[PDB]
Amino acid sequence: KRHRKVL
Amino acid sequence: SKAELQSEERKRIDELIESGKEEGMKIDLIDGKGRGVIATKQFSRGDFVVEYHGDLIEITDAKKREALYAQDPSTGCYMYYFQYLSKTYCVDATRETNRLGRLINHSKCGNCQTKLHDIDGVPHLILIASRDIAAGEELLFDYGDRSKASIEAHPWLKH
Ligand SMILES: Nc1ncnc2c1ncn2[C@@H]1O[C@H](CSCC[C@H](N)C(=O)O)[C@@H](O)[C@H]1O
Repeated sequence: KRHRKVL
Repeated sequence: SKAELQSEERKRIDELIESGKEEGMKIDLIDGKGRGVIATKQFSRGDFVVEYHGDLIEITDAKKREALYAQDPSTGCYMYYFQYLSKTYCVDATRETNRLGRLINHSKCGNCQTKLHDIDGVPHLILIASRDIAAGEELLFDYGDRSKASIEAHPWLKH
């Protein structure tokens, strides 16, 4: 299960 | 004057973006995180640290790529999403390179903050020192993913 990066 | 200073500040940053110069940093191994980036020099509050450099893509390509990445556990999670002029973009740093922004680990209480920096309508994600940074520190910034699905899989997002 992946996470992301978000501004 | 605010004017001249804003100009000087833009020229420093743009110079650094363009050179891809990444001085003052080195890769180390960090217990429980894998690789991370250590400062080898002092940075002052507000200084350009490094660009989050990778492939700048729009939303359709980003979705295509995520679907592909998810089918491989060893890929890792390097996509950095943002909004710019009412559209979603992504800097996808999944590809191994020698660039350092992509190796910086997460903390909600880190020492870098990511900024959107426009160069003629082309957005760049830059990491700026949010405070003075001592040589020997791990560079860290808030990845920003607070979603239940992510913080359950990856509990270190909570910190
Ligand atoms: N605070 C933290 N605690 C644990 N793992 C972390 C972390 N911040 C980042 N990571 C790890 O780093 C990944 C993002 S890519 C950052 C570089 C990575 N550490 C590497 O060696 O390639 C995360 O998915 C997680 O595996």
